[PDB]
Amino acid sequence: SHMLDGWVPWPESFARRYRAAGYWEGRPLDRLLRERAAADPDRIALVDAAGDRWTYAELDRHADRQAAGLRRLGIGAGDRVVVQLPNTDAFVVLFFALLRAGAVPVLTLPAHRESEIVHVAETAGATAYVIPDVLDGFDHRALARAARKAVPSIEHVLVAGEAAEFTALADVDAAPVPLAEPDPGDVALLLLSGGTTGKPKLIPRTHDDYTYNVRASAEVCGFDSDTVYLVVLPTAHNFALACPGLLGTLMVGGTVVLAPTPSPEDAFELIEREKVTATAVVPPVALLWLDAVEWEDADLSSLRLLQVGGSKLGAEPAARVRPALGCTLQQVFGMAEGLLNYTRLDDPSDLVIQTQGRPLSPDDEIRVVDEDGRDVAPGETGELLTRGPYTLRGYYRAPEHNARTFSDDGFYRTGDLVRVLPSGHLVVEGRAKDQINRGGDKISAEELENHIMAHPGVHDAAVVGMPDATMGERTCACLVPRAGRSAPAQRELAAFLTDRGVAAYKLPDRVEVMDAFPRTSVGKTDKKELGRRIAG
Ligand SMILES: Nc1ncnc2c1ncn2[C@@H]1O[C@H](COP(=O)(O)O)[C@@H](O)[C@H]1O
Ligand SMILES: O=C(O)c1ccccc1O
Repeated sequence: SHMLDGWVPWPESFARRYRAAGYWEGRPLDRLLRERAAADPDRIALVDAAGDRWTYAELDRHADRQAAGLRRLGIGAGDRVVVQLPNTDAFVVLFFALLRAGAVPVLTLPAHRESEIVHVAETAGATAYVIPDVLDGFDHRALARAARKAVPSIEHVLVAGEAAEFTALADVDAAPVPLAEPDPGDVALLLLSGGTTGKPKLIPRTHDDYTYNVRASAEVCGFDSDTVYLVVLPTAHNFALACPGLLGTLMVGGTVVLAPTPSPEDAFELIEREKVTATAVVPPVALLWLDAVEWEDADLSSLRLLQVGGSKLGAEPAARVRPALGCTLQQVFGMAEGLLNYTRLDDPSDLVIQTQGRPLSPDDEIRVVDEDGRDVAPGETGELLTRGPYTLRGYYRAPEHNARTFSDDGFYRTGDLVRVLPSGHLVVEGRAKDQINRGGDKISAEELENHIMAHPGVHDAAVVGMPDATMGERTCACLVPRAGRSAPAQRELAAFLTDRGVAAYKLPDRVEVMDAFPRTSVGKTDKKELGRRIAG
């Protein structure tokens, strides 16, 4: 019996093995804060960008008070709550408050707009939505009004800021009350993945598997009480939340420092001010920092570990991390779906430079298969399939996609092309899935194509990635105009998509108009050949 329907538990035989091996320790996710605050109440747990500071005991207490306030609003056992918050202390307190109230956080990113927010709120049956007031020039309260009109289940809107007609998140506060613990085998939170289909996909992560994700990651990355971790990616990004991220920092009793942006202006100042020892970035930010040290005078000497993931960091900039930034590079090839690959901190520099790591868990199982589904010869390139103690067995409430995406024996088809080396380290070679990786941001081609085809000048759309030296990939929208109509150019299409509620990282970089798309002999649109026609 599980508190949530719509997800796919592990087979009992696997669950027994993972419990027996010590992976699944049977503790709710919120206990990592409860346990740390009991052992080290007066250690500094959290610093925000302004320099305000909270101890473990203060964070634990505030989470209890906000959990009690949430229950007063009717937000509790099993309710899904969409969270869209910046890198501020509000998110950290609310994350644990929701867990302790029994609610299931549905984590979205500040960039997400009406299309993504409405879909995930509709899918999850969310009863509440948590937003800032204004962030990076955008009034999320307007977006909350749109989401409520489209999703009747949303009863409460909690605002980190000026609440307007809604509820101020700060007022969600009450005297702590005894709350029952959740079953550790139940879903603790839902993550978002760009995915490959027409709608974003939600990833259920259980208390046991996410705690293991956090704990094992902290071990591999040498996180402990003298770690000062800078949250540069969004707090809701799996990489910065749990790999080991802020949760791993709190679990071991280090200090979490929240960066408001990844710019050197903000990040370098915080690294010097707070003596940051570890952080995690995507390659475009790594390149920016590697450049910026040549004209910034910040003292970054405290930095010991720079994790780089989300897309493949090239060997040439990888080699520059130690000379330029004075720290150890760790390549991380991970996914919200589960499987994490890490270079080890004392790997030879050759493997840190040239590979994307090896799996976190001894019981991470990996297969590399050809087009016919057969295992490749050792060292050959094929598609990575994986199964393990923190990799999902299905997306949330997506049975049709699950039937296509997981093999019969439960292997998740990642859509990544990889080689496995004799040491077990992986090299990322490309992608099989129809999803563009734009500076770390994942763009489902099918979803974007459906949005674009809603434009009155478009009959058909095919979204193709184009290589980019610093972004990895950019997005080209190939358009067949509607009969007797002119297709839009890039700027009009961008405006149409933004008004439609499409996140800004999905706006096509380039538009190419054409009377027809190349097709295979099936005949699906041949995006291999579209890439060539784009290039001439
Ligand atoms: N170090 C890395 N190198 C290459 N690709 C990566 C890396 N880290 C993450 N990814 C990509 O990000 C995907 C996971 O993100 P998502 O599908 O949004 O959960 C992987 O399947 C890869 O395509
Ligand atoms: O989703 C990702 O891109 C990712 C990258 C590195 C580590 C964990 C992750 O979820």
